[PDB]
Amino acid sequence: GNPLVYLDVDANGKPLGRVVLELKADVVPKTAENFRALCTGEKGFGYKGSTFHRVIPSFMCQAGDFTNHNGTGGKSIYGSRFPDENFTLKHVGPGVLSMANAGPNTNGSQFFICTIKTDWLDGKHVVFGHVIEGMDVVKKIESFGSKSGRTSKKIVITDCGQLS
Ligand SMILES: CCN1Cc2cc3c(cc2NCCC1=O)OCO3
Ligand SMILES: O=C(O)CN1C(=O)[C@@H]2[C@@H]3CC[C@@H](C3)[C@@H]2C1=O
Repeated sequence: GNPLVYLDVDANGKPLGRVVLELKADVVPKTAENFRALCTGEKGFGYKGSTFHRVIPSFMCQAGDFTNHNGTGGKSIYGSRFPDENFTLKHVGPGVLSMANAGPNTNGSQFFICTIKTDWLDGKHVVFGHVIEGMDVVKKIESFGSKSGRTSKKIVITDCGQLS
């Protein structure tokens, strides 16, 4: 019942590989549907050709600001922002897919993939999926990050979509 979506990612134009994500529509259907639709681009906008703007090694890889490309932008398929659906899923370890926000009830399109357990975020960021394959691709993305979050190469989602 849960969608599988994919991100194909490159660094300075050179392909890194494919990340496949399960979206937990069974637990957070509104939040899963937002991410799913932004991967397909079927509302006329989405993640295709946007960047991972903030990458911090031993923490997470953040992306999804397709409007401003600096982490101050992005929007949902519902409107500019939508409520925190629930906090049932937890930041249990590497590969967890969660929503970036600017406080309670400010979910747009920005998201992050954890490269460690980020349990401090539990109850503050809505977890809505995890990495099914391509965690080696996430580590490659991670390697181009820095402690400050600034990336050493331009990391781009060159293509994305839905597998099932
Ligand atoms: C809160 C301002 N703003 C943009 C935005 C920026 C973010 C974020 C979520 C959003 N929400 C979508 C629309 C919106 O209202 O997570 C971290 O940076
Ligand atoms: O984008 C922002 O302005 C704040 N922001 C981040 O820098 C990342 C890490 C800290 C919380 C989660 C993970 C995500 C987020 O919302």
